Amino acid sequence: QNAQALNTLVKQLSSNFGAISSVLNDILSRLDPPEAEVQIDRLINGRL
Amino acid sequence: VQPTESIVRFPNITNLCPFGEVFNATRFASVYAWNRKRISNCVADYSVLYNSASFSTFKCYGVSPTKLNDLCFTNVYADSFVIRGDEVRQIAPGQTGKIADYNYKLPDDFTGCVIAWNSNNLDSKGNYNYLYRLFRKSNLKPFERDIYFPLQSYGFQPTNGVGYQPYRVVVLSFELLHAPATVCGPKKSTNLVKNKCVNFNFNGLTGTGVLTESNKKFLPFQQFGRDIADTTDAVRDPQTLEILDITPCSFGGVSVITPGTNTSNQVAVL
Amino acid sequence: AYTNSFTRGVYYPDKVFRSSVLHSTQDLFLPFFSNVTWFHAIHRFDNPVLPFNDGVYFASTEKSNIIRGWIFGTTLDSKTQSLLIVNNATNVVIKVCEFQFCNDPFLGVEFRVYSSANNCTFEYVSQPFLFKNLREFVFKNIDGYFKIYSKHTPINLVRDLPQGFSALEPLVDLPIGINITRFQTLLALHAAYYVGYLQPRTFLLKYNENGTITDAVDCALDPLSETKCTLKSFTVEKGIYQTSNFR
Amino acid sequence: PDPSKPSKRSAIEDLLFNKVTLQKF
Ligand SMILES: *[C@@H]1O[C@H](CO)[C@@H](O[C@@H]2O[C@H](CO)[C@@H](O[C@@H]3O[C@H](CO)[C@@H](O)[C@H](O)[C@@H]3O)[C@H](O)[C@H]2NC(C)=O)[C@H](O)[C@H]1NC(C)=O
Ligand SMILES: *[C@@H]1O[C@H](CO)[C@@H](O)[C@H](O)[C@H]1NC(C)=O
Ligand SMILES: *[C@@H]1O[C@H](CO)[C@@H](O)[C@H](O)[C@H]1NC(C)=O
Ligand SMILES: *[C@@H]1O[C@H](CO)[C@@H](O)[C@H](O)[C@H]1NC(C)=O
Ligand SMILES: *[C@@H]1O[C@H](CO)[C@@H](O)[C@H](O)[C@H]1NC(C)=O
Repeated sequence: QNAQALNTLVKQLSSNFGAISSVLNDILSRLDPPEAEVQIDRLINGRL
Repeated sequence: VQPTESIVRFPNITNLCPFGEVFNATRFASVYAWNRKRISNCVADYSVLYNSASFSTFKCYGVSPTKLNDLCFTNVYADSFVIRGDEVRQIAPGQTGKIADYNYKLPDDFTGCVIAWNSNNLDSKGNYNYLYRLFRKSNLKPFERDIYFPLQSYGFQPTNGVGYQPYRVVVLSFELLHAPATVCGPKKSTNLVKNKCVNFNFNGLTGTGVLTESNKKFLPFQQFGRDIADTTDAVRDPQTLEILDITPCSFGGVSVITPGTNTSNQVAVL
Repeated sequence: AYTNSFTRGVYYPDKVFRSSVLHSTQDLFLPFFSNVTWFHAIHRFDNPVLPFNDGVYFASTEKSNIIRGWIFGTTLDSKTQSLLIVNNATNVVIKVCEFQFCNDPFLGVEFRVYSSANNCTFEYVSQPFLFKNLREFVFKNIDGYFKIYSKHTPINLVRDLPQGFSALEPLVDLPIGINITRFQTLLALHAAYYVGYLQPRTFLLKYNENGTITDAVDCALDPLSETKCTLKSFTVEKGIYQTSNFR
Repeated sequence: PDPSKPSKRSAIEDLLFNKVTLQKF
């Protein structure tokens, strides 16, 4: 049970949650601040 | 543990890209019959494209300008065409218009730089050689050539305003595929650094960690490996077919051992 | 008209390496235990322009090299560009142009396959690849490019495909931009082949410690396969498990 | 406990310890 919980927590890190991509660096290096803020907000909400 | 250096590793390519072959092209294929020029096995400074003469629109949709240097792509597609001044805005992801829905539509997730500049001194007459579609019942698929009469000729005239003025537009379509990259740009491939927390940037594979010798039995077409958690663990160098392990820079928690402050103020750190 | 597919027609989904891992992915494969259309182009001759649909499987064993290439296209005429591949003992010819074919295209052992070459866009030349060695080729149209796989291995049963597993390796990735709707095998005239079809299916890919795909599981084959896919394992213990939902 | 092993366990303790099953950045 402990191992499965940890595995689920690790695997959840690769979800888009509606954003363009699940990689922070790509969003940082592909978008302007005004939209990147929204994308990062969405991603951090999901991870939280 | 903070990064200590900055490593750079790009394949054994030094020849300049034929960027001027399509950027300085005498004739540009019509927007409805646009050509797709594939550039590979070359290195070129994208700053010269950023700051070329008479350039008015150099925007990277899905890329950051001046960041293309540290990013190498397997193939770069150069789409050369001429449209109106008001039609340059339509060459972008998520944009709608005559060109964006009749002749040349970029994908909504476009990863590339759209380059345009005024060409009223070259493509003005009405210049009845450039043509754009004006009618269609639906929207074009991304990167598709579609060939009242829908195909209406351009009324490109020197007396026409900047909106109607002819503009040469070049689209650089970057494909970041798992195959080794060749369109690398101005990057001096640094020495392979071992046992140091360094930023990888292996042909633009952004990351950081410790690089050591690797013993994996890679297949010839495979460029990088992965772990059970879908985490990159090994990368093959583009120049020499050697794979290197990746270990993230060490970290942890810090705790302080202290007695009562009423006794003394000597502390120990773990 | 031998009718079987067994467990052949699985390629490496991507160039990503991985070792000692049980990975599941969604991609267009040939469904397991299906049946394929056994063919004999020349018995009497027939070279129908079979539809491309989503994907096409192909295999054959021969030594006389009667099979020399394929003819891909959308309208299969000179109105629009069509794809041509020719396998000769010297090199390989790729010509994707607006080609005007005749009534019976063939490689004269001359060029009677087409009447004129015009509006040529893509050309490529490399080492040649083409009565026991199977030569399987998976033809795919993904993201505006053309993809072909390859594998060579000897089999002593030519009329029927055998059992066993042999993963296919990637060969080419041609960014042609051609739309493909129908295709037809091209033969040289001075002849048995197969044609399957690819469908969106979920597969369980087992990767060896050397990075080789040694086993596969067709998830939607049967309830036991669904159970294996749910548990992400190749062995199922005694018990009762919930797999899916019914509506 | 048997005073002839690196760990001063018992036979039952050793069996129990053996009968159990066997990133981070
Ligand atoms: C999968 O990987 C394992 C490694 O963990 C491979 O086992 C070892 O493979 C190497 C090379 O394939 C073998 O070396 C060869 O051994 C023969 C024995 O006569 C020798 O004549 C050759 O000159 C060469 O040194 C090695 O023996 C082998 N180890 C064992 C214990 O068998 C395994 O072969 C890999 N599997 C596949 C299908 O590649
Ligand atoms: C090449 O480009 C330069 C500056 O962009 C320009 O001055 C020159 O006329 C061009 N040559 C051509 C278009 O042949
Ligand atoms: C098997 O062959 C029959 C014709 O005898 C056909 O109707 C059926 O669709 C085939 N099954 C598969 C899975 O292709
Ligand atoms: C032989 O192969 C070459 C490939 O380089 C091809 O151009 C040619 O048409 C083939 N046939 C003959 C008779 O040369
Ligand atoms: C290819 O032909 C199909 C016809 O079904 C058409 O829908 C599609 O837009 C065409 N694509 C290109 C790139 O010509």
